[PDB]
Amino acid sequence: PQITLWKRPLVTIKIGGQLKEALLDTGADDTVIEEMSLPGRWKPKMIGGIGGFMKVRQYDQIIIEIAGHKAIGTVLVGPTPVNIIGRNLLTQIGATLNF
Amino acid sequence: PQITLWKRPLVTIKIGGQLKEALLDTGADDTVIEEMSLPGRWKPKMIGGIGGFMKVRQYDQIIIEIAGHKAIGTVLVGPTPVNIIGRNLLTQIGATLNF
Ligand SMILES: COc1ccc(S(=O)(=O)N(CC(C)C)C[C@@H](O)[C@H](Cc2ccccc2)NC(=O)O[C@H]2CO[C@H]3O[C@@H]4OCC[C@@H]4[C@H]32)cc1
Ligand SMILES: [Cl-]
Ligand SMILES: [Cl-]
Ligand SMILES: [Cl-]
Ligand SMILES: [Cl-]
Ligand SMILES: [Cl-]
Ligand code: NA
Repeated sequence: PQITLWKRPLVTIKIGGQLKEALLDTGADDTVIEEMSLPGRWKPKMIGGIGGFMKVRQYDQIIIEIAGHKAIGTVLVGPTPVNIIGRNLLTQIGATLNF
Repeated sequence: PQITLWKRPLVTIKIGGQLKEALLDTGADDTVIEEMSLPGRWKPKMIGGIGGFMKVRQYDQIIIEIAGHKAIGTVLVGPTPVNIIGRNLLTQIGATLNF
């Protein structure tokens, strides 16, 4: 698809068997999802943002569908105000910016 | 152009007679620029994201040149860790997300 930006670029994702809404966010290096349970071990990460920093849980090699496209990669979990699909997974679904 | 997302999608902008580097950011409703003077009236605003909120000055009807493409809109000025071109101006240069 070709997604214009008059509204927020929200899509459905599927992660841990669950459907969620998320933003497709070219200004995000990484993918950040609201508190949820994921399998396996996690590693610490601090991320930056507008407002300051946030600690998250880093889970690697997580299966995630984004707008019907399959990705497998790193998901940061924490108390984010919005679920964000960052460049680590936007590249896996073949997304580009065009003008 | 077509801009891939392997790296941050940074472009040169011209604002207030100054050249700056800025991130093309589909996850940002608003354009947010590091502290600078702009002409005309402003009003305070609070904007929110990964780490809470940041206070900014809202300037309306500001012309910008984004990678060669002129647009006009609202610009928020404050201590942003990164200069960000948000959807309010991305729409005006015809930017879309494609996959
Ligand atoms: C109303 O209008 C607004 C309101 C909010 C924002 S925002 O900057 O808070 N943001 C909203 C989004 C969280 C829903 C836009 C994002 O694209 C920011 C834009 C952003 C970039 C850098 C710093 C501050 C903000 N990215 C961001 O927070 O990314 C996080 C996740 O990945 C990491 O990559 C980034 O680069 C490393 C740190 C951040 C980390 C912008 C305009
Ligand atoms: Cl980015
Ligand atoms: Cl990844
Ligand atoms: Cl957005
Ligand atoms: Cl505007
Ligand atoms: Cl359009
Ligand atoms: Na003005």
